[PDB]
Amino acid sequence: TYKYVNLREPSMDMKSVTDRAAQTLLWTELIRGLGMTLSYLFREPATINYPFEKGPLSPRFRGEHALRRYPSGEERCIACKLCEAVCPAQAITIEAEPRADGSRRTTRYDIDMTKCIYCGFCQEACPVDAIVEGPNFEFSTETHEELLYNKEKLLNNGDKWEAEIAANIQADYLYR
Amino acid sequence: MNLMLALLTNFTLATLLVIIAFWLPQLNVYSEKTSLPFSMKFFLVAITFLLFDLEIALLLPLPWASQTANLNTMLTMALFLIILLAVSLAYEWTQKGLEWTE
Amino acid sequence: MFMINILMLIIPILLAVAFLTLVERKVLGYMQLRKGPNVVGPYGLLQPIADAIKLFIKEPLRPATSSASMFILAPIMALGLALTMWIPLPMPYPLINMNLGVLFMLAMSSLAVYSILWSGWASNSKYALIGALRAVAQTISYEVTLAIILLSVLLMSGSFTLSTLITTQEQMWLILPAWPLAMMWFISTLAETNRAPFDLTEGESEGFNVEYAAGPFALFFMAEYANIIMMNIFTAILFLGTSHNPHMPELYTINFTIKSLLLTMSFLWIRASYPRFRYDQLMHLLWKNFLPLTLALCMWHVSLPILTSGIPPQT
Amino acid sequence: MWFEVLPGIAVMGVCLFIPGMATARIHRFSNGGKEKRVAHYPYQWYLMERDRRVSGVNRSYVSKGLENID
Amino acid sequence: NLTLNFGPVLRLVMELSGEMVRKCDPHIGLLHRGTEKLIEYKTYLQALPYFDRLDYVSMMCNEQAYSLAVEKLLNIRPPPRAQWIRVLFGEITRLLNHIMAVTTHALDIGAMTPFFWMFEEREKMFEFYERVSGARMHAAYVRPGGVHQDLPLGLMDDIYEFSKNFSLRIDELEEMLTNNRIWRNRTVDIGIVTAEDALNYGFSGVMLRGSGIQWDLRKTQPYDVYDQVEFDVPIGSRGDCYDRYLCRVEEMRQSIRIISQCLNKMPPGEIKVDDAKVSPPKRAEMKTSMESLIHHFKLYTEGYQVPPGATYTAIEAPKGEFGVYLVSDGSSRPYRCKIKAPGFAHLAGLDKMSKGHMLADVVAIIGTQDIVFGEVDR
Amino acid sequence: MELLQVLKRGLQQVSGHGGLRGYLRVLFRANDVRVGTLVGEDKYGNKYYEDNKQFFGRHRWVIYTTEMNGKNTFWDVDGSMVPPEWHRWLHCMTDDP
Amino acid sequence: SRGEYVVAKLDDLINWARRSSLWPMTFGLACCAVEMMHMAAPRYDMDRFGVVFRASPRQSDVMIVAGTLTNKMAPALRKVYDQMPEPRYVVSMGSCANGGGYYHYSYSVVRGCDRIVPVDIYVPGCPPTAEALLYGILQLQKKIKREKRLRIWYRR
Ligand SMILES: CCCCCCCCCCCCCCCCCC(=O)OC[C@H](COP(=O)([O-])OCC[N+](C)(C)C)OC(=O)CCCCCCCCCCCCCCCCC
Ligand SMILES: CCCCCCCCCCCC(=O)OC[C@H](COP(=O)(O)OCC[N+](C)(C)C)OC(=O)CCCCCCCCCCC
Ligand code: SF4
Ligand code: SF4
Ligand code: SF4
Repeated sequence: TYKYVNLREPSMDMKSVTDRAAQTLLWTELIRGLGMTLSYLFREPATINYPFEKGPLSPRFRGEHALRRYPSGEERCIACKLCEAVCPAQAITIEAEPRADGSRRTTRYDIDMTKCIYCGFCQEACPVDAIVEGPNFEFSTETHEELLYNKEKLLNNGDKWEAEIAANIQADYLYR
Repeated sequence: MNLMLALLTNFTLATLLVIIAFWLPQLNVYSEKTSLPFSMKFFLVAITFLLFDLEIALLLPLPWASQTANLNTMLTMALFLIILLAVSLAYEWTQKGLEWTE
Repeated sequence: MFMINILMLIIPILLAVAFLTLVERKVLGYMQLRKGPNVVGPYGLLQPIADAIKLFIKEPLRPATSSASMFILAPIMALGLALTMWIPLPMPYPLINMNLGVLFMLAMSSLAVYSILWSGWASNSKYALIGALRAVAQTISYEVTLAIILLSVLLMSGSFTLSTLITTQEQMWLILPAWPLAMMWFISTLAETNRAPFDLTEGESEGFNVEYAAGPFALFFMAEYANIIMMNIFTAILFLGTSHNPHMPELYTINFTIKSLLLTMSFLWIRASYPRFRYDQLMHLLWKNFLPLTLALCMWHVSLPILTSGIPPQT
Repeated sequence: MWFEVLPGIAVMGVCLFIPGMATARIHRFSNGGKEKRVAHYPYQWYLMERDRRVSGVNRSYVSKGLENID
Repeated sequence: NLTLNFGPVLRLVMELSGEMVRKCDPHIGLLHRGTEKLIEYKTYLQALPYFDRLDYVSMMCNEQAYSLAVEKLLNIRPPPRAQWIRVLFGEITRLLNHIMAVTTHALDIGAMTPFFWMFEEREKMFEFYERVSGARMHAAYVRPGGVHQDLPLGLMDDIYEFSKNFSLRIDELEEMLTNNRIWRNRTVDIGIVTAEDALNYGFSGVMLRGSGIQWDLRKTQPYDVYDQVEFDVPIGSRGDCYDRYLCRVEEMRQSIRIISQCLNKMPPGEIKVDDAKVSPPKRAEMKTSMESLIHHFKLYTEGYQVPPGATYTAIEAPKGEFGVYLVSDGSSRPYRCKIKAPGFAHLAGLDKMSKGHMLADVVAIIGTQDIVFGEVDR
Repeated sequence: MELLQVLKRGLQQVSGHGGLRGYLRVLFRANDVRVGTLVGEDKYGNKYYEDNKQFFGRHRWVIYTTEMNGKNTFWDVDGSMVPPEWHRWLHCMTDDP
Repeated sequence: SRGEYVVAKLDDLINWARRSSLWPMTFGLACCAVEMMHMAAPRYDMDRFGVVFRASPRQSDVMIVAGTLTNKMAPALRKVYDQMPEPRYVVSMGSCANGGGYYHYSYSVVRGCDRIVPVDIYVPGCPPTAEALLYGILQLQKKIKREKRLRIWYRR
């Protein structure tokens, strides 16, 4: 089915021609536009008072990548490289070896945050919920080198944001 | 004497602001930077404005002209001038003179 | 005491211009569901001061100009004439009480077109000069209706004195008998001042001051914003005359000022509501719509006093 | 809210109010408490110059009534 | 004539004769990033985010086109709930694109106020994206096999509350543009395309319906569940910018009409194909079952193999016919992924549409073609 | 009348902030003088407020501490000064502070 | 008082003016320009901080590189930067301008706009949310507030 948007014939009876003459000479339709913006002057603006007010987000929000731990302090990451193999931007670099106690852990875990496309595929592919994207979105830096995270920066983010990452995962782990 | 003193202030003030606005910036000492085809339609609009302007000069004294005892003569001449000004507009209009399409 | 009088006129004009930028940015914001400047100072009152300081300490931009002397002449002419168009205005008593005050304002506004023309030459840019020619063509075109419309309203006042428009309107605003002229006069002031919907000089993807950035650009901005206020003050005196009580002059100024602010606000109101004309379309508005009607209403307003026995006094 | 636009409007109004208030008060200060004399035509100027001579002082805004007559 | 190099991401090299435009020569490639060559180095899941970033105003309609193409080669079918979510967010996305198209077009020719009214609506629709995917724009949410996750509880009620008021927002936009004589002067009889020229120049979308051609892939070649919704196709009569503007504004009203039916007819079930060799299993079963962990491991390292073949799958994206010619060699990475951006054929016809018009009309013509250079250059 | 009780709200904001000094401090630090319910204060001194009659987006806000980690933040406030536990409540990722 | 104190207050005044009238020239090259437009939209209303929506390059104080910078576009971006009157700052917005992002390994993409122009603030994201960009503009304002142009001149 379809409809015509602009296929109407204007009436030619004297009243309609005079109604159109009044519109042309007296600018009636240009004065409705003024009425529609005078309306908005007396509506409350939609602006929020950032940074004291923030824009609403959801538990799924994808922000700064971070590395997590078990409740015992042990790292969750067991150097499997599934996140590295799925990163579309090839932003993750991992190296690993047997830790001093025989465990399987990374010696390198870098994320080039200027290559990352903040897509969340890594946290989808991780079988142990080690690498996640936290809720932080305010980490702008003044130099390009501060955005090349290594394992210490990512572990620091996890310790720094675990209280909020854990509650976001608890709110959304049943949808995934 | 007031008008002469009024014009002197306005342009002297404007002159002072222009020069300081050119020099006040030149104290940051910034680093050294180290880095038409004639259109006949624009001419025609400029000429047409002139000829209409000269007609307006003849119409300007109308407020004083309506105080005379020969109103029958004055009103005829006043309407004659305005009408002839309309004829000029009608002529340019019908000769595609007011168009902008090449 | 006269030199003090001039400063009591010049300085408040520049402060009115300074805070018109703030009022324009908030009014547009609230019609756009925004807030406008509200951080720099309480309610943005310090925003104009921040912009002024920033502009006047920014790096000069002046590139190679072929007429450096003409580069300095344009802002001086633009700002000197903008302040000069205020001296005959009755508010209610004029600074310079001229017998031909109305003609004086037409004469001075017909010279401000040189600032546009000289700035185009002094920019050494063939595409800036084309922009100036378009801006000049628009301005002089709408000066034709301003003079003919103004001449038609003086045939009911009887003289070129600006103070006699107060007497003429002592019973009734001239807008009631001359609202057709007020409609065209008002839109002419928009086109004359190069304001939306007639600001094709700001067709970013579709100005002659580009060669001015900071400093002199700030002075061109003040001249333009000073003329918007002056034109809207002229409109109020001409079509919305205020009653004058000789023993309470300040009553006139309060009422007169309120009218002149509302008209200035309506310029912002209009800028927020409409798209802009093509260059040819705003020319066809003048030559093929306004000019035919203005000429017809000039004939009518010359003959109307004669046929009703309502010719005004010469003195 | 829209009334937050008013403080900017208030400053404009005061600034635009000063020129017309200042002129009215300066004219009365300079003309003995009266309006400045308007002389648009040469007859009005002739009377103003006649008042300047009649004034005794060289100022035309000082009026002499029925006390200079005998 | 006068040659103007209107540099920048568009570079127009025009040849002006007075105020008229005698020749318009768009120079593009200022946003060419080699997307098609990069996709050949990615698995099929890895190439999905590249499609959010082609027509970056209609992100989730680009994903659907890629997903329909890979699904066609895979020979699978997304589950019914996944198709209603894909048609629900296809129309939310069409509202996003048409707000950006009409209002940016209006802002270019002077009208700056409707941009701010409607970009608050875009801000609320960016929240629907962020509540299903976690990203405001580049969701990467529509995937071969269905969608990544299910709608969170409370979203559909929030979509309903937004949809009640949106017609009133369109009516305010029409109070500023539709009858405004200045707007009609900028658009009426500007950039007229004959129905035969439009077909031969490869036009699609409202570039055809504006000229009176009765064609819409959602109705002639339906995909997902568009055959189960009821809506009307707006048709122009003059082929000009004004009629194309009225088609777009009317399509927003029909999108709200479809959104009303998706919300009522949303069925239960799963949101990705119950085939763990194509769609990854749930994390709960990836951590208990040996098969699931194997299939999770291989779908996120190697990816799913796609049978050899070649498909040209197209949809009625908001800009027009968006399609992909996707060639599979049997491996887990695409062999070739040619992307058919509707704007590429439209912008190629700017020279024809600009003949006999002034310089300021070129701004209105580019706006009526709804050009985004993410898809033109790829 | 509604006109009068609009001015009541304007005055009660002066008292709701603890006087004229508090009213001015919030006006210049935060450019807002609304009064809301105090929901809690964190260990760094940030106070968090709430007003569910405001439209979504402006119904929760934080008045930042004037000193955090040995840095004077009276005029220099940053969005990253919100600790993670309150970050979740302030961005509406949850309803429970 | 001491000369440093007097010249430190003038530094504050000019620093205050420059960060209270940051007029940006936005190079809207790709999707990151949409989020830049959302920072001007009503919800964030960048114009309320003094940051006008869009200034001409010759009136601009900060350049926002928002999108992918391709080799074909690189010389054009440098020319606009060279024509910016000083003081001039550059904000790199998004992964493409930061380091090439998703197209880092492409034959036709500049691997970060900081190979063409100097960058003052890097805003991470793909795209950064309109709030993240705003947080980066407010960080540039804090960076202007810490300038010591007159102190260095005085102590020269
Ligand atoms: C006995 C009585 C005898 C005397 C009677 C004398 C008067 C009779 C009535 C005359 C008709 C009234 C003339 C009005 C002017 C008509 C001008 C015209 O040509 O219009 C058509 C023109 C052109 O109309 P058009 O573009 O549609 O095309 C007309 C011609 N055709 C169709 C062939 C192409 O329209 C405009 O002028 C619009 C200009 C843009 C306006 C944008 C700003 C709008 C702002 C609105 C607020 C204005 C408030 C003004 C009040 C100010 C207060 C101080
Ligand atoms: C005598 C030489 C002329 C200049 C006079 C000083 C003006 C500059 C200071 C304001 C900017 C400022 O200081 O910024 C805002 C300040 C707070 O700054 P802060 O965060 O504590 O500064 C931290 C240290 N920094 C800046 C080095 C990083 O707010 C205030 O309380 C200032 C409000 C009162 C201003 C009164 C101005 C009166 C002078 C008017 C004529 C010039
Ligand atoms: S979010 Fe995407 S781009 Fe960033 S590290 Fe994870 S997989 Fe790579
Ligand atoms: S973060 Fe997860 S997916 Fe990546 S190597 Fe560690 S355990 Fe494997
Ligand atoms: S960083 Fe992301 S959003 Fe920005 S231009 Fe690149 S792909 Fe688009």
